[PDB]
Amino acid sequence: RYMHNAITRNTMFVAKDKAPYSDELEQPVYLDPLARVEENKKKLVFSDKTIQSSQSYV
Amino acid sequence: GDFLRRVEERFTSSAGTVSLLQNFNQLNEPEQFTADFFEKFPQAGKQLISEEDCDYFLMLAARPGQKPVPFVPVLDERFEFFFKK
Amino acid sequence: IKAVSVTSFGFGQKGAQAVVVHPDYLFAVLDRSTYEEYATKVSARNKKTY
Amino acid sequence: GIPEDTISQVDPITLYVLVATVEALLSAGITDPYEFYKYVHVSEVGNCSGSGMGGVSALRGMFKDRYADKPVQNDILQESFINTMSAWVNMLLLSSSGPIKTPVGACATAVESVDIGIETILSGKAKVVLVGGYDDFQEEGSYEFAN
Amino acid sequence: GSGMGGVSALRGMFKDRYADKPVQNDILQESFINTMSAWVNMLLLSSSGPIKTPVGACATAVESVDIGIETILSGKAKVVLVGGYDDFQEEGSYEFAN
Amino acid sequence: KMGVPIHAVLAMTATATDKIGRSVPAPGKGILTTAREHHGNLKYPSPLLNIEYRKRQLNKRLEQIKSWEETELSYLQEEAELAKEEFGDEFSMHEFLKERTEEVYRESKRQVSDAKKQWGNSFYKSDPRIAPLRGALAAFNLTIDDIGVASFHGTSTVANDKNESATINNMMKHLGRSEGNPVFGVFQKYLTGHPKG
Amino acid sequence: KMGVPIHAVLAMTATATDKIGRSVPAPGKGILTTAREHHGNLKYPSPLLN
Amino acid sequence: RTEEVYRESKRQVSDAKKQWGNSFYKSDPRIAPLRGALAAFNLTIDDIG
Amino acid sequence: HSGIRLIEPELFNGYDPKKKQMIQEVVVQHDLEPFECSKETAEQYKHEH
Amino acid sequence: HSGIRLIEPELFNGYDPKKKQMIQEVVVQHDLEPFECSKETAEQYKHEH
Repeated sequence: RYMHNAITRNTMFVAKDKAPYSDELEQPVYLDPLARVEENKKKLVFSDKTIQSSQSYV
Repeated sequence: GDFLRRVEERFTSSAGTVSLLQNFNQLNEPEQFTADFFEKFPQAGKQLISEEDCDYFLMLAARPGQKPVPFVPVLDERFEFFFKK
Repeated sequence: IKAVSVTSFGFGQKGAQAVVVHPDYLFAVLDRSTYEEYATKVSARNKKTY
Repeated sequence: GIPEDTISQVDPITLYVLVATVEALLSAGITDPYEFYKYVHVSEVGNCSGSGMGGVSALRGMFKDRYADKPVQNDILQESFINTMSAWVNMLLLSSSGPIKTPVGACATAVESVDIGIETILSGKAKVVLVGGYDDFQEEGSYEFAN
Repeated sequence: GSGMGGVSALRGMFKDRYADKPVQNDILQESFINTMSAWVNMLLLSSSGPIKTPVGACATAVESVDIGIETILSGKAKVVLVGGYDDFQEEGSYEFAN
Repeated sequence: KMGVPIHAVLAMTATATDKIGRSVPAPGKGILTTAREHHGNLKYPSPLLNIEYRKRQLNKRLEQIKSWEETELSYLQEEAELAKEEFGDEFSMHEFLKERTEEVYRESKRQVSDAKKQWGNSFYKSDPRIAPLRGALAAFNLTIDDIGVASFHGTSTVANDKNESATINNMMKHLGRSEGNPVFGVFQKYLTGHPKG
Repeated sequence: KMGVPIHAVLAMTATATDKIGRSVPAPGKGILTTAREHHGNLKYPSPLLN
Repeated sequence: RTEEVYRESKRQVSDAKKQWGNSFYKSDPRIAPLRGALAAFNLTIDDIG
Repeated sequence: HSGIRLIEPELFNGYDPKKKQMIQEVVVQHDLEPFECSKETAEQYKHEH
Repeated sequence: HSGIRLIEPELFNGYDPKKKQMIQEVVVQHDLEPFECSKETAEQYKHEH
């Protein structure tokens, strides 16, 4: 699906503009080896509930 | 004595101090003099002869006007020059 | 000094970091005989390199 | 779909590396790069690729062009590099923090990069790593290969 | 491996030949970055261990150490030279200035 | 074994890509990730840091390995007459054993060294609770409080000299340096310059 | 675990430096060393291959 | 500490596996690398196509 | 127009292998005609000649 | 003469930062004086001008 859409609309490569983390989260992700992106609004973004969460070590 | 002059010259640093060898006539019994001397220079008992103090040694061993050395120090083109003279 | 950090930064966001712990803490993992036997060979190599 | 800005700025070979990388990830069934971060930490998506002599179009610019004082982009030297390609890759697609390395085996450079990739992954340093090679043909390179 | 080693030869092949100054014929073999370790093995080691060559232009001598470790611990090699090197020349300085 | 001068012990080394941007010259704090770890709840501290726990584990694994090896040496007797009749009518119980016994030795040696590297060298490689920069030293029973110096990149530029300090401070903070135990900054680039490569 | 297409499995990979010389462009057989092994006596074949 | 036990058991599991199937040859001269690489997959040198 | 073919200059900023450009070090023998230029350009010309 | 100092040109083939050399694209306005040259050099001049 993606390839067909792209090769038709010349958007195979979509340049990223903002990182998955936010500037206020760009460090706290770096220190947690378990904080990983969750998805919302059809976007894969880092949150705060994922950083140093108490449930990612069950 | 001229060799010990280089030894002490080596193992000392910015001293301007007195040499333990003031008169070579002290060497008329070296057996004890050197033995006590190497106390003021302990590491000379463990650091190897340096090259600049080795070629100097050879240059002593063939200085003119001196009785030829009673041994052979090296194997070079001057081998007989140390072997026969 | 126990250990030293070495961080260095490059263009295009290729930075890196090294950490150098003192040699002594290595020698303490190994028994006496090996350390003493290694020391002798080191001494020999030292004179040879000198 | 590369934005016209980047096109106007960077060395042609970077275009090639990007258009390769995107459809490489596609060939991996990856739609957007960030999908990796759902299963792996950000510091574990490296890029162990690198050119043989990439940037020749910019090396020309900084050596033989400026000597002529032709109108030249100011910061060309940041593209004359060889890690500057993987730089653009991470800057535009991955935004990751995994191990960047950059081999140069000019002829046999895309295979040694794979060895680096393996010594990387098996070390646990990274769980995903782009690995490949790239290079551009230009005049000054061809003339000297001829001679 | 270097950061951009060979600048003296890159100059030769780009800005010198364009002037057709008398230039060594095979300069391009030195303009490389692995060509240094090449000469090292050719003149000293004559070995066959793993040659690699990082380019981290500024932070390039540390990443080379990471490569050295991922190499050795892999058992790929038991001894590996690892370091960096680079040369200062004109065309490099002018562009750092700009 | 060669007898060379061990000048140092490279414990840790890593690299990193900083973050999505539009300017190559600007650095970032990607290298911080050498120290990220997990801090949700410490009621049960990771027993893997206690050097004696790992010591007794290594011990009990080594006794297991040596018992395994002494068992396999006994196995090798029967294995000879059970696999020499079927390769050659002659019975080289001398050379066949002097081959396969020493192979047993080597395959025991590898397990020995693997247990050792699993419990002392890289016992942390799969754990989030042990940041790399900690476990690296902790191999030597060292604390993060013992990185004495930090040889800074320090290229006398505006952004570098602040970013480097920022990363060092933050990573020494996350690892829990004892407060008031700062690392010293040495800046050879003042004296030697910046050898761009 | 991601569910991606496994196109291949890189089993082996190595590199090598060929031999002392005076000409960079000439290659050599250094890469051969990925296959060197020991062939003294095979009465007891290495049980580790089975 | 129970789940830590799980992880430290998992590492030993994977280490034994990589010691006996992945890289069982890394320390042996009798197994040339290019052979043992395949032999991990129960392959013969006769199969590099 | 794809694959190994003769090099097409429009892909290489006018690099025409038939007319590879070079500059020749040549010493003038008769002073040229005076031409107008800019201020700092004239200054650089003087300083470098 | 050691450590960070002002750049000494004899270490860099006459690179004098005070007199960094550059070439200026300039269009002639009056034909120069005819000068003698070699055969193939003349041919290249003609082919490239």
